[PDB]
Amino acid sequence: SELRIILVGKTGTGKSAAGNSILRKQAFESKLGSQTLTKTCSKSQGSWGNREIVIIDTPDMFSWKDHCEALYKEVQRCYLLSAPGPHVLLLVTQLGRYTSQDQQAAQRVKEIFGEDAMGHTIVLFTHKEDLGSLMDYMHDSDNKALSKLVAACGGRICAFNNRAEGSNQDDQVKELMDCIEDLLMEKNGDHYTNGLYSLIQRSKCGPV
Ligand SMILES: Nc1nc2c(ncn2[C@@H]2O[C@H](COP(=O)(O)OP(=O)(O)OP(=O)(O)O)[C@@H](O)[C@H]2O)c(=O)[nH]1
Ligand SMILES: [Mg+2]
Repeated sequence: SELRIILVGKTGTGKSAAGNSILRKQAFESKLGSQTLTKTCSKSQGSWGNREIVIIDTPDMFSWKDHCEALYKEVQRCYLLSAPGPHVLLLVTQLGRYTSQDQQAAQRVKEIFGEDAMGHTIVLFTHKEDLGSLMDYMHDSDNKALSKLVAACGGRICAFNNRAEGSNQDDQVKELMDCIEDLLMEKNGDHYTNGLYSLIQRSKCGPV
């Protein structure tokens, strides 16, 4: 009954904060500061409905240049923590701040997870409070790069205010879970997979 989610995207967009919003607890270190905080992948979990939500937070692996002390190692850690594959890649972006570095992050997502990764990706917009409606912003946006990203993700978008509490927090998480359910329906309940994921899964069952 696991539902596995990997938080991906540019550094500082509110990845760790989003994981915290979803799990409704302080699972991942998140705070104000100009430098990158998350330096290693982390895993946490919680229940929602009748599924165990499993979330993998990520360091700055999606930057164009290597900004990791051990990039290859952290990618491997990400794979091992999410095996046999994520149900969702949550591509975290800050609303009104989709830059070339965000475009780079999306390319790095495809490099690390495969050219088909976008098919299991949902675009999460953080800083929702900075808005009208999310749909209205999208239509009014002349950010062509962002429109391409959203189209590549089949129009699957959701907005969070990571500082949301109580009922507001609930509603936004409900919205995300609705998005996830719709994606899972489209994919016949399957998680994302690729050759490295299947290789890990086979290795784990051991020599015969
Ligand atoms: N107001 C507001 N602040 C946010 C939102 N999302 C994240 N933040 C803040 O932005 C700061 C950075 O958040 P993080 O959770 O560390 O973001 P991150 O993407 O994990 O950052 P790195 O691990 O450094 O790459 C924190 O102070 C958060 O409280 C949001 O939706 N609204
Ligand atoms: Mg973080």
